[PDB]
Amino acid sequence: SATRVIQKLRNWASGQDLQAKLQLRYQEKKAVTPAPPMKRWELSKDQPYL
Amino acid sequence: TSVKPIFSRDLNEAKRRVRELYRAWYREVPNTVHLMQLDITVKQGRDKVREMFMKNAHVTDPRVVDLLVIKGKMELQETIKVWKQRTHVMRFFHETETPRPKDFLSKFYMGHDP
Amino acid sequence: LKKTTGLVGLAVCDTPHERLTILYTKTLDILKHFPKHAAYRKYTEQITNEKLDMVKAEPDVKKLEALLQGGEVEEVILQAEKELSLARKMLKWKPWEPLVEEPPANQWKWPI
Amino acid sequence: VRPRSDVTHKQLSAFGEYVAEILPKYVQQVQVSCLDELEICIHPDGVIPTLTFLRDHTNAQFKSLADLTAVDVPTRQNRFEIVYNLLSLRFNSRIRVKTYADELTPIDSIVSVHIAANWYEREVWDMFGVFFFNHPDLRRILTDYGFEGHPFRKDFPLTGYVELRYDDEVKRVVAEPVELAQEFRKFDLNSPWEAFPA
Amino acid sequence: ITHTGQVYDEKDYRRVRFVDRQKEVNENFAIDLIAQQPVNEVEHRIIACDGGGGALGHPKVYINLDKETKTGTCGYCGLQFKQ
Amino acid sequence: HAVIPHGKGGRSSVSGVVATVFGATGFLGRYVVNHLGRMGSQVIIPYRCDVYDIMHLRLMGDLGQLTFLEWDARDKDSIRKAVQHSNVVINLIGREWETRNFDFEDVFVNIPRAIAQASKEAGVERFIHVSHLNASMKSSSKSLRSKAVGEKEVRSVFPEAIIIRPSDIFGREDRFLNHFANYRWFLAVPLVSLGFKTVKQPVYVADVSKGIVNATKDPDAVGKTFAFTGPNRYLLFHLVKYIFGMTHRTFIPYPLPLFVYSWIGKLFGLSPFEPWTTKDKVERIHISDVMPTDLPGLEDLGVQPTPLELKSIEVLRRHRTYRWLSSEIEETKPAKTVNY
Amino acid sequence: TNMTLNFGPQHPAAHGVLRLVLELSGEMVRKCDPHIGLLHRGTEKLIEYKTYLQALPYFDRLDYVSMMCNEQAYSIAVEKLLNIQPPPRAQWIRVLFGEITRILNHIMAVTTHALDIGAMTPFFWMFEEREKMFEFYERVSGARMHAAYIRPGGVHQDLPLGLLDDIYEFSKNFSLRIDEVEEMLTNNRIWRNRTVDIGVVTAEDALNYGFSGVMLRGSGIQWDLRKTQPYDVYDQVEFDVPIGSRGDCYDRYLCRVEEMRQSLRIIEQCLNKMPPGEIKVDDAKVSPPKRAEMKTSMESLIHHFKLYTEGYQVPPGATYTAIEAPKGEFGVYLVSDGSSRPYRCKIKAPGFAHLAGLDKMSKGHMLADVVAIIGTQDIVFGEIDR
Amino acid sequence: GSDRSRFLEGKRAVEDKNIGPLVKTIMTRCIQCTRCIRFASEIAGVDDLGTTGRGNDMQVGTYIEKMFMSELSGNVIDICPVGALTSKPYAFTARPWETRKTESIDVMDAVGSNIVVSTRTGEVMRILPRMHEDINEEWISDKTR
Amino acid sequence: TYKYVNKKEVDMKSATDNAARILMWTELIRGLGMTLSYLFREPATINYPFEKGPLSPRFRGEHALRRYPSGEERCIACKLCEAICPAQAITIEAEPRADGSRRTTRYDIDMTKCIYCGFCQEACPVDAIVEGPNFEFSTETHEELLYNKEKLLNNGDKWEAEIAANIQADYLYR
Amino acid sequence: QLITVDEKLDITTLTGVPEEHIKTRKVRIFVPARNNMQSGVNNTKKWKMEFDTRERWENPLMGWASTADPLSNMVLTFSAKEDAIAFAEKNGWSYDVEEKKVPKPKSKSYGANFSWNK
Ligand SMILES: NC(=O)C1=CN([C@@H]2O[C@H](COP(=O)(O)OP(=O)(O)OC[C@H]3O[C@@H](n4cnc5c(N)ncnc54)[C@H](OP(=O)(O)O)[C@@H]3O)[C@@H](O)[C@H]2O)C=CC1
Ligand code: SF4
Ligand code: SF4
Ligand SMILES: [Zn+2]
Repeated sequence: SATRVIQKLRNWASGQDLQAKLQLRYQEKKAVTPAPPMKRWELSKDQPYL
Repeated sequence: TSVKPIFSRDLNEAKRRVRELYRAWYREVPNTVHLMQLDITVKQGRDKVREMFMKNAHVTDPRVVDLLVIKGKMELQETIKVWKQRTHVMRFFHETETPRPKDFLSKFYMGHDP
Repeated sequence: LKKTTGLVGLAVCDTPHERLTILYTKTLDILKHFPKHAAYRKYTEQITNEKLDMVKAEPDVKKLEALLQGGEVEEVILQAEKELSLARKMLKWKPWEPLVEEPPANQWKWPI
Repeated sequence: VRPRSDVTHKQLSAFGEYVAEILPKYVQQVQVSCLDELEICIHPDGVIPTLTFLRDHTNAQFKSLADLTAVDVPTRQNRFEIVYNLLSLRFNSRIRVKTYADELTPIDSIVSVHIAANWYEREVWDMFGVFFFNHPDLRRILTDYGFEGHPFRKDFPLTGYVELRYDDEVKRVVAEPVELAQEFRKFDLNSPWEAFPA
Repeated sequence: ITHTGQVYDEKDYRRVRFVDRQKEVNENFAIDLIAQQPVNEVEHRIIACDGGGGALGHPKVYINLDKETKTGTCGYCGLQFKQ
Repeated sequence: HAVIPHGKGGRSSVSGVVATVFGATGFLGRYVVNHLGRMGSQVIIPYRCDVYDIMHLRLMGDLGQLTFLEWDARDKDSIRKAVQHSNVVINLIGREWETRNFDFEDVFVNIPRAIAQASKEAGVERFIHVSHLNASMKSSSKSLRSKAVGEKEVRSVFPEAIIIRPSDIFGREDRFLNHFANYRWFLAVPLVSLGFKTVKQPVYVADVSKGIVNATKDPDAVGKTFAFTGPNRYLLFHLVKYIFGMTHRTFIPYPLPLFVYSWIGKLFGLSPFEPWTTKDKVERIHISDVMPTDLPGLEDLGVQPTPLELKSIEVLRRHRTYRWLSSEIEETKPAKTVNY
Repeated sequence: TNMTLNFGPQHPAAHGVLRLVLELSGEMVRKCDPHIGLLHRGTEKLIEYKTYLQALPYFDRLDYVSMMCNEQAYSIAVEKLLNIQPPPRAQWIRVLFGEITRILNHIMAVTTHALDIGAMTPFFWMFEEREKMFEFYERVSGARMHAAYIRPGGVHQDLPLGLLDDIYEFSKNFSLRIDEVEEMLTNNRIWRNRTVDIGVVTAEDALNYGFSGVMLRGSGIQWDLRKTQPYDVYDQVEFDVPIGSRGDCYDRYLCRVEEMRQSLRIIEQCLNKMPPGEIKVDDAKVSPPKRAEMKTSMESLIHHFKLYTEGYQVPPGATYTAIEAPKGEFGVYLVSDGSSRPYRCKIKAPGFAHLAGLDKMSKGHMLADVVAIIGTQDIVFGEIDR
Repeated sequence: GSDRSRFLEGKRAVEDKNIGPLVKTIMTRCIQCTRCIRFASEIAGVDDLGTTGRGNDMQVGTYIEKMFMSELSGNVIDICPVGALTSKPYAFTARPWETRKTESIDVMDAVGSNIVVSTRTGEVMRILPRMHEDINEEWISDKTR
Repeated sequence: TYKYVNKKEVDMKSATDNAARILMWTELIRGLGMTLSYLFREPATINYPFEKGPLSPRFRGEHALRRYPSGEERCIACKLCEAICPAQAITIEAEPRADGSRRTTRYDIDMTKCIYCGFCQEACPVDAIVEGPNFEFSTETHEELLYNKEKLLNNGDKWEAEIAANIQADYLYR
Repeated sequence: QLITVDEKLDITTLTGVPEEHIKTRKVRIFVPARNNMQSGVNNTKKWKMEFDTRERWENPLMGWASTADPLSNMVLTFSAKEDAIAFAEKNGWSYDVEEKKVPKPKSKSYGANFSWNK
């Protein structure tokens, strides 16, 4: 509930759409290790780096 | 019997350490009474030191004496380093608490369980 | 070759195979003084011998990293000299000797 | 029923023997509990040696000290049971090494082996009174500056012996022997009937 | 005054408290409220007493209204039941 | 009517003394409530000061030990309900400056009478009335004389009513010691007869308080007119200098006729806000302490007096400077004692 | 004394109560000796005198920014000792509220970090989101914080009929709120300076001083107890640990913003895949009987009476169970005799180890640097003091 | 026993009677364990309490209402494991977990029977027997409890 | 699965781009835009006295003792509310009322001792002690916070209508 | 090398107890008996030593019991009589041990009471 102009000032100043995500909620023997050595973690496929 | 030593092998050596701590405290009492602006007399405080150092005069075992100074030394550090604000130091003097009589008749007159 | 290891403080060690071969051969040497049937000597000698056998066998560090695990090769170097330090320490400690003393009776009985 | 994985119970048991053989000298009892954990029990003298082997052994790297604690079994001659819980980031596992220390028989300090222990060892001295030789700076951490007595000892009263209030006459906070206005009601809870051990 | 008639007395050293501040006591004392409750007549020898509302009542108990001589009283509601 | 004393002796314990204390907010008062509260006694503190000021007294009393009642001296009904349920009444009502709506008679004789009068109607076991030391019905200061007038009257309203008669009191927040120390603002410190021939014997506040409290719990004191005095007398000269000594501020004792000086007191007295000096105060200051020949107070009532020098350091510390704030009494020189 | 200067207990900069007796040559810190125990309260001794269920509320208070995640650690521990495990729905719940709680902690840690640095608008932006989350707690437990919802045998009561939907609307948007903070701090020409290259901790040193948290992860060591040793159903979800390089205040921060992001990925799943079922073990022996049952069945009343009055009666044993609380590894070593009340319960606090590191982190640093480093350790004095 | 119940059927109820001024018999509680009928015959020679009837309405109460008047009477309370008949003076003054239990000696009679005085918040709430093989072997007099 | 949060040519275009970022404070201006944006958003605050932050039925709030519709207080002094209270807050002593029924002579919840866990709400078999909705009971004096049976029963009578509605909404869940 | 001490470990000086509660407190080492109410014997197994009971005066404001004795609620549990005696000696508390009294064996047989003779 804010005039689109004022709302725009918001979106422009912000750079993304706040309208979509508003602040107003509405209605011999083997040496034995303790356990098998951990496999090194895989690079995340969806974003390996930020 | 048959007990492993902590810091000294015998009461004799242990007593050496007590002497050192006494000196330490003795030399420190005046400073504290000034850096904490305590309302006590250096002489008075120095007697307190004596009190404590003798409250545990009865200990005969070397191991117990050694821990006692370890603990004593730790207390010194704190006091010397202002870590212990007056409230902490004056507590030693038991200034606010009302002294309790140890006379039997006295206790009888006041407490159910003496 | 790599730019840097994931771990912040660790720094890339060039000639890693040579650095490992130096450390691994040293440990084997120190272990040579341990009592003959000493448990630490037999166990660690077995682990160290397998490690350098692999280090000598593999000329590619990336596959070397896979063969003896260790994550980055630099870590394996740190683990080996850490072990070299303890091997020297245990010789002084003499852990192979019989138990210092039995625990007091009922010392380890938890239900109480 | 918890999802026990026998795969673990065995591997950790096997390590427990491994350590027991590697250090016959200090290990008194090694046991794998049902939760599936492992606890190597060592003579107090083996504090330095057993830890160091675990911190720096290729087949058992136990780099971080999760915790250092001291249960107090008053019945036990050696009152305290210093317990050190350690974690292996590499081989992924945890082992607990527990020793026994009496009130005036100090334990060695492991600040050398793990500097994490610098604080926990001060915590054990303050609460239980065990002393740690070769500690860089052992001094009360949690208790008040002038506190007398070691609090977590089973023989120390919960409420304690001293409490603080502000006194106008002396215009300063002042200890007094504890006087409680509703004593801790000590409900007896143990039932006189046991449970037939499974 | 109150339920169990608490009467800090004219000579007590505690009645001092209410000076300039009233005491907490209860109207519609319960002691008389169930006595004001009619006797629940029943046909059966034994009857239940959920307290009224099941889960929102008392653990259900069965009362033996077997003797007209006595109207069973559920130990929880104090409700007398007239056989 | 009584309360068996149970407990170990500290807070959260019971002693069985329910006591109205009308002027508790005072310097002496503060101390009276302290011990009474420490002992565990039930204390009813009548107050006409705002609630914010009465807050300091709340903490020394245990939960439910202290009850505060709204009370007006002119309104007889307020005194009536305060003593309704008390068995001990202690009267510390006093002032130095005759206020617009309360005269020395009122604060000392008129009011303290009505109070004990009601207390009797109530049936309080004992009443303790406090009047200044050396209080002749003919003494120069209207204050002292009026106080004397009271100690007589209250007898007739309340027979066998203890009458402790304290000297000027020594304590932190006291006037006797702070007043002189505060003469610093004044470049010169006037002293009638150059501070001579007015030997004075101070008494620590606590000693007075403990004494008063002990009275409440002792049958020996009935109709007794105790005199808490002190552990050592002093010519006003040493006192003044000593003070300035601990305060570490220069001293210039200047002779000024009491005649002219009574006028200076009049000047401050003129001031609307709590005149700092009072024509009467001036006179009282010079009124020489009387020697002791009356019912012994301290010691007699159970507390050994405490020398002034011992605690002076605490009372006069606030008046020191940045560095002087770190000096202690034993490196300092204690002044001589003149019994005269 | 090199002008020893107590950081002081009352200081907005010092979270809660921290006397840092510091000797500073002018504006350079030579040595930091943190003092602790200003909030020791006895939590470990008090528990010995209380039954297992009446000691659950103590855990929420141990580190109350992370109210529930702490409760899960005791839960797990008591469940292990009893060899009982919670029902499937309860597990997902605990992971649902486990993560919501991680966000709550990170919003606390990142925004409170900035307030000490001097940026004040991020705190107000995200405390509104926090507020909205609290409301989840309240509508599930009854309390905004200090819920007592996660009990030793599952959660206490099923989610209200409708919560999941709202834990969605919020999650659907929270991202933008993290994004905003970013446009304000991640690249601020000034945040970086006060944070970058401050308190760098090596990888070997971090393991040695027992850091075990983001503090390790920030130095590049890959360890998330949630992936290495899965607890509850954190195994069935899929998330990416945010490892860091050039570990320093700025890098770790970025890691905490990234776990806020990854937790939204875990929350989404939990909402998408939470099973129909019961929320507490069916063993009246360990879990209290339903109130309809205790009011109609004798065995249920007896089990209700004994459970509330006496207790679980855990079998004798001892366990150290550690989870990945938002701060780091939170573990309870719970020694237990056969009695209904515990014998010992040392709480390992991610924080006792981190503070100790303050000395080895803030060396040759200015007064302002010390303020930044206390922030990058998320020190909640409740867990440290216990 | 069992975690849950399967008795979806109805329960029974018996009729509370008067066994005297010391024992409150809310006997709908009775598990027909016949320890009372034994004690009342074997330890004490009262031989009054008895079983009456058969089936699920066997009620162990005096057929005619004659009070159980005898010394040794209060022991029935201690010996009935169910709380069917319990003590009428100590009806609802306390609950056992709270009671702090101090072991002391009977002074009412010269047998010096051992007894445990159960005190709550500082006033005695009950005195119940504690076993002494030689003097009072688990029983105490009606007077001293 | 892991991820690198911060793991990382020089061209005029690039450099000129970077130099402009340092020289004209481009990113700093970016931050100002964000705050200007919210300045235009609706504030989330509520008039506290006039509008109240929402609390759902399980909110624990302030203790109250309920009564049966007939008028008989629900508590039957089983005293396990005392047993399970974590803080030792509830003190109960009882005696048989003349009616012969079982009632509590004294029921004292020390609210300053109470930590509002809500277990008492849980434990009661007759559900006599409930966590009432009211959270606004701040008191000038410490003694007022200590509550005897008469205050709690009075608290129960005042809020019974809402307490009944709240228990009505949440009992199926329990 | 170990040193010799014949001094009974007394550590009263390290425990940190106020002087009054070490010289005026008598503790009794006893095996708890069984509430006659229940027939279970699992609470009559371990020895316990309990400090002497002290003042419990009524509180004036609320009537709650109030105690000035810190060592009142403390009851330590010791598995054997010897170990409990040791705790009293080194802590310096006075002790008065009570021997365990266990039920004597009693001969029972269902057939015996069926004897009309007796
Ligand atoms: N050194 C000394 O002060 C000495 C004092 N005395 C006597 O001992 C008593 C206590 O001394 P001290 O405490 O210093 O005196 P204060 O000047 O402190 O006054 C004592 C109390 O009386 C109350 N009071 C004063 N006037 C009135 C009034 N018109 N109506 C109701 N209450 C009033 C004051 O309360 P409020 O301010 O709130 O109105 C104050 O709390 C005095 O009466 C004094 O005569 C005797 C010898 C020495
Ligand atoms: S003893 Fe108790 S239970 Fe067994 S029968 Fe007699 S009364 Fe019924
Ligand atoms: S539980 Fe409910 S009923 Fe039983 S006592 Fe506590 S309140 Fe009264
Ligand atoms: Zn009913």
